[PDB]
Amino acid sequence: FLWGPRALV
Amino acid sequence: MIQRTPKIQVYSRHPAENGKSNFLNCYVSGFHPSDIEVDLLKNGERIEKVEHSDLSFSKDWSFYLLYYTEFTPTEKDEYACRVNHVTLSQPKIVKWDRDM
Amino acid sequence: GSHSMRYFFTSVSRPGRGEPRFIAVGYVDDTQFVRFDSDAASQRMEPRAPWIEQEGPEYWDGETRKVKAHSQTHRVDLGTLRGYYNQSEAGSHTVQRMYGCDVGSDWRFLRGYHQYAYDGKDYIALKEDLRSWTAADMAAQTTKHKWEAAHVAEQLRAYLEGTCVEWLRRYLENGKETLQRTDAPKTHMTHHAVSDHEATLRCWALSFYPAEITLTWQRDGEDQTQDTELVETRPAGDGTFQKWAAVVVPSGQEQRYTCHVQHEGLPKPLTLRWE
Repeated sequence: FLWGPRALV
Repeated sequence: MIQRTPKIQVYSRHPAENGKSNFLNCYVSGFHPSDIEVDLLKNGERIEKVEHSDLSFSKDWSFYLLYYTEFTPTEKDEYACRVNHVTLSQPKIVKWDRDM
Repeated sequence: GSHSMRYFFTSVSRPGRGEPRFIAVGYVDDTQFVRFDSDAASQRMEPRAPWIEQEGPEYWDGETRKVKAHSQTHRVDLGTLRGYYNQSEAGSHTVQRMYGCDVGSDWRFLRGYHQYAYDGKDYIALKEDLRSWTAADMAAQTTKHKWEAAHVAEQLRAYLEGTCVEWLRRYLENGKETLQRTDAPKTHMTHHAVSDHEATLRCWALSFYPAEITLTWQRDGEDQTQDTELVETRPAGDGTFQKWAAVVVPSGQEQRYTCHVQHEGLPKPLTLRWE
């Protein structure tokens, strides 16, 4: 089950 | 960029036994970048239907892939693995030794 | 009886040849259960283990949506990173991401990870306390400060200690006929004369799972790592792994050497000696 939120570098 | 040469191992899934079906594996690991060319050879000729695992990598970020194909070893049929990578000036050929 | 769930993501730019190649794979211990290849025809998270096929349509649409979003995020990252490093758009670059959780024998949270690398080197990584970040170079500082501002660590900590653990637990339960096994290696030793005064002793470990294992040679109980040819643990292709260790010894002195095998599936470590 993947981590949802997106975190841009 | 940081580059790494692939480690190469050519072996069979199960212990070799002429006449019985098996799987010939070529495991390449510890390389970087990911672009790599791998061929399983039969008496020098590129083998037809060869499958491979999905690209993954180890703790040090280096990639590893498993190329394989079902086969029936014989007493006089020679197999090997031909690998080419940016770190290799020429494709590296590794012969299958049933005792390794 | 330790276990883990881990996701590995790779994005490689292909200048002048379209969007970056994006490959993602999910694992429980050493068993892959899902995959996505931006270059494949399905364009969906695909199952790779029997027990995951149990998941319904909602699961697959959800995972697909998220894996695709991960893809987009890394596409953007690649361009951002070139700027950070003042690089041209001419070369190919790689972005890799790895994150997951480990649970103990009781299946309770043990630890969490979330690492990021650029062109094969550490870029940024979440510290073990799941509260702070370790950024290698100056360029990674910007990401560190941005992520701190947005509470990325807090978001990840909630996932790693909670969501990751519960789903890992669910998977271990749904795959209880294979996933929980600890197959000890089948071992044996070969002997081959190298010459009239030296022989090779090879110690084999086959059909084991998980891949983690230790094979060492000792002489009179002394570690002989430096004299050993130890190959990297290899996948047999059937869900088990293989490995071997070899040492060349003076003919007639074989009895002084012992091969030691340590593995989670073994109730007691093995000590083999040529006979």
